[PDB]
Amino acid sequence: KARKSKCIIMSKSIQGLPIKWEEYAADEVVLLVPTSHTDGSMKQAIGDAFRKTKNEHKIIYCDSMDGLWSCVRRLGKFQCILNSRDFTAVVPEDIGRFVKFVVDSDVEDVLIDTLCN
Amino acid sequence: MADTCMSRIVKEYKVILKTLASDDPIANPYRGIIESLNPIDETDLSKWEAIISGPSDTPYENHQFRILIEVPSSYPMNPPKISFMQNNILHCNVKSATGEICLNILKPEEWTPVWDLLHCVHAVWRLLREPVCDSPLDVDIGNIIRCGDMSAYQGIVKYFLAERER
Repeated sequence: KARKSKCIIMSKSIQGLPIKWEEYAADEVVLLVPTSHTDGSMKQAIGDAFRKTKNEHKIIYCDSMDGLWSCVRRLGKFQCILNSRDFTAVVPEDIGRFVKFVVDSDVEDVLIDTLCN
Repeated sequence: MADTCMSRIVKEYKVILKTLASDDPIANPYRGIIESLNPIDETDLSKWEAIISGPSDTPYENHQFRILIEVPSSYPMNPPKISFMQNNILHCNVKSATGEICLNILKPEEWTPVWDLLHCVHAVWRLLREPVCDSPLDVDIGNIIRCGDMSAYQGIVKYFLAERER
């Protein structure tokens, strides 16, 4: 039944996961792309899958980490998923006041599991 | 007053209807800016509502906002109290959850009894073009623009507005 609202920080490793994004594009998800730490623009297929159901507004490009963590704060989604290994503290000490459930994982099973519920 | 407030506001009511009834941009400088401005219930000219459109070239483009206007019984000696609806916009100078607005021309020091509702609603619109994120009601939206992250600023606002139509 009920998937939880999600804030997903789309660094390289997360963009690389084998996820059928058409399936979650409709849900209450937000994709925060750190242009600072991505070598350019986000993968085509991903943008194409949100675009196909007009959920393109759920992809947000962030020119800075501070700016990105300000977005996480303001949106307040239940989960926050990231892999802090694409950035090396990474997660501001603050984040647990605005967010219920942080997953910071390196492991493919864990990231896929929480995104797909 | 409750006398001179009421006559002032009835003058304004006429000017407003005459102004907004036109699609000619000399009589109506507010075309596509202020869509409508009227008192919520005509027996009570102390409460008004307005609809504005987001200024062009901002992330408020192509969306409307409803604004509430309370005229105190001491108008036009004191400014109206103006706010957005709760959870209806995200702006440095708006406390989103209450709709409270920080607008300078509404402050004791700066207010002139010469300014009217039209000038107050226009100034609110002007605020969506020109934020003052240095003393912010919304400190997270303030922190974005104070870090120049324009991609995050336009994305979050568009995210918010699109998701509000849903």
